[PDB]
Amino acid sequence: VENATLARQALNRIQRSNILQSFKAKMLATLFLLNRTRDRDYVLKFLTR
Amino acid sequence: FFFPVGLYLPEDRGYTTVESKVKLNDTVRNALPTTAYLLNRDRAVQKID
Amino acid sequence: FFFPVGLYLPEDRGYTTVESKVKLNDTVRNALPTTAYLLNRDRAVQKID
Amino acid sequence: PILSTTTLALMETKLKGGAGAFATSETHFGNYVVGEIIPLQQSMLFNS
Amino acid sequence: PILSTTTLALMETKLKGGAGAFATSETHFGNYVVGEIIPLQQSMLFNS
Amino acid sequence: LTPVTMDVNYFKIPNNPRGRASCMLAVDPYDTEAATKAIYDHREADAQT
Repeated sequence: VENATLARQALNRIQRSNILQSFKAKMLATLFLLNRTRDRDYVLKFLTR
Repeated sequence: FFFPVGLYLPEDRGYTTVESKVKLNDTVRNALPTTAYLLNRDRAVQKID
Repeated sequence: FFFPVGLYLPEDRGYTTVESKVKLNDTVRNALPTTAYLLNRDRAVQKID
Repeated sequence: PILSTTTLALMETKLKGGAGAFATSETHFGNYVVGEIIPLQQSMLFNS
Repeated sequence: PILSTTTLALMETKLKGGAGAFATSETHFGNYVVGEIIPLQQSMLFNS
Repeated sequence: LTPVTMDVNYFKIPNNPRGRASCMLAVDPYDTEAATKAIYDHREADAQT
């Protein structure tokens, strides 16, 4: 959703690399968030997004 | 961005400001730094020489 | 503004109040100062000799 | 300038340090660090 | 008086200090810093 | 290339890697001789260092 607007052809290599970097960052960030963080703003923003 | 590598600070005006926090063993290989350390896109250390 | 340079504190009354924070290597250039450092318009270090 | 260091020790101290440590410019005998002036490395990482 | 030092070591000690660290004077065996009585350096730059 | 004993404090601030600032908002307009003197005349002091 945060990189759907720039790719307008077949995925150029740099875009795929960006996808992979975001994959690794978001995967490490998201694992078990409810057990990890318990403040209202983060949970509400996560569910809304 | 720019960054220096291989510099040599003056010895007669030598000084330390982290003595309580870090310590290095006595070896000239440490005394005259021939390499530099920098940060990758992800927070990982890179080693240029 | 006024600021001093080249001053000699008495040795027979010497003292330190920053020993846990900073440590200067043994060299007479550090022991007897002949330089002063001041700030420019921008918060950067300048040297007077 | 970008966060650079001439020995692994100071780099490890920078990693162990909390938020806001990257702006510091500590030095040693013949080893030193140059801290980033814009806090780019902390601000960029947060948004993945 | 204006913030001045006889050795870069105490200057680097001052640069890492928190808010208002410039005001306090410090001395060593044969080196010293004199703090600026007016907090001009913090106040002026604080405006951005 | 850069000499071994370069003053490292030059690198701790936003600066020009050439070692001598050449920002053209400082020079007088259309004074080509003044601008080239600012850039290349090493018998007159640089700005900001």
